[PDB]
Amino acid sequence: STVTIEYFNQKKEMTKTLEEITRDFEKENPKIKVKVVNVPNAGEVLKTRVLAGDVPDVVNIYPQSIELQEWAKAGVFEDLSNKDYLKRVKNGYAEKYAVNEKVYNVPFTANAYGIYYNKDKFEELGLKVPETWDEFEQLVKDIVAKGQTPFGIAGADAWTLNGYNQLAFATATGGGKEANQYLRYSQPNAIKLSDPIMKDDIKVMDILRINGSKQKNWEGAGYTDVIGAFARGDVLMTPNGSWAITAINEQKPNFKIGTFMIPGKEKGQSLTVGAGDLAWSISATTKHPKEANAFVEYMTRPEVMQKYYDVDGSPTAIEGVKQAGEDSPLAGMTEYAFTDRHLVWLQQYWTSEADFHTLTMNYVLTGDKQGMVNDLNAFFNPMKM
Ligand SMILES: OC[C@H]1O[C@H](OC[C@H]2O[C@H](O[C@]3(CO)O[C@H](CO)[C@@H](O)[C@@H]3O)[C@H](O)[C@@H](O)[C@@H]2O)[C@H](O)[C@@H](O)[C@H]1O
Ligand SMILES: [Cl-]
Repeated sequence: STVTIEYFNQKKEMTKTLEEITRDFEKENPKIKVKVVNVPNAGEVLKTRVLAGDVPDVVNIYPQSIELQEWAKAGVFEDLSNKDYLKRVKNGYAEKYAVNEKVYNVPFTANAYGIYYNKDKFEELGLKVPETWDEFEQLVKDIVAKGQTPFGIAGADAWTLNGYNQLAFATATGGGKEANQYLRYSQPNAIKLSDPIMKDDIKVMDILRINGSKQKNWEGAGYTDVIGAFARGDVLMTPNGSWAITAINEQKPNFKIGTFMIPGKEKGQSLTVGAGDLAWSISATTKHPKEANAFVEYMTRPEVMQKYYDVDGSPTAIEGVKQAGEDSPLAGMTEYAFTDRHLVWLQQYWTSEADFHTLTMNYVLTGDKQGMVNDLNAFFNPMKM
């Protein structure tokens, strides 16, 4: 009378560690087994299963998503508000994604977005982390003229740049609420190529188009390709999120990594963006409800969470977990974690995000401003009614 449950993982960089933590939990609960299910196109495979009443027992679902918000409200996930382990979460970080004042997702860690950069290279080239858009332009051009490739872009994998272009409007208007007031809660067809906002977005994106700025053959490079380039010193920087660090450390790079926040028009305006990263919610219809809380309770134990945080490094929201000094790789992208400088993903209030990813990458692969401005309105007009 052993009972198997599914945990529906969407965090791929971290599968080998999550499988280990799972074996340690099956070893201490010898009457429980746990399927770790990592599928392709998880976002969608999960959307199918949920409409079809087949929700996996524990699900890794990102807590700012519409899907979560909708499904929470339609009773698909258990109310966790009045669980004990939930007390081990801090920064009122469960309640930052409450739905009708009820918590439905334990957000263990929270991700962030920024540029990764080779510290050793930058040292060798007399170059410094940038603090204005202008300095950042001039950075990229200074690397080109010193014979090296500034950026590794994953031109097949449009999502890697979602956080970038968000941060572009974000720093461009003052923050998240303001960006969405520009893009989303404005009139239909509002977004024009002439808006000063729109002109800054394009200034910030255009940094990724500076002549000589991307690696040979980037247009078909994926995540892992770019991760390999950065790791080898083939490229000096890559815009991406805290989740990549694990994959970057795997390839055993021969230089110390830094990160930085994408900057504003002026000094001190920089931002990062992100939300719960390792974040779990429990089926309201799981056949085995007690086992599912046992898995989740386990993940909150600070000595278990340390095993995970030691491989992944995204900053964590659980009590008792030694965080790293400011000499960490992620030190500069996650400095401001859990402050009013860590915006929640803009797509919180959107109906989807694929078409945003796409139009971002398309601009970097085409350079077409009116086309991108048009594409922005084509994406947001369905939402404004
Ligand atoms: O960056 C856009 C993405 O950021 C947030 O997701 C965190 C998540 O990002 C990556 O995961 C994948 C890899 O493609 O992206 C989609 C989610 O849009 C997932 O189906 C897929 O696993 C990293 O691979 C993960 O390590 C990390 O957890 C945000 O939650 C997403 O909505 C989206 O904005
Ligand atoms: Cl989507």
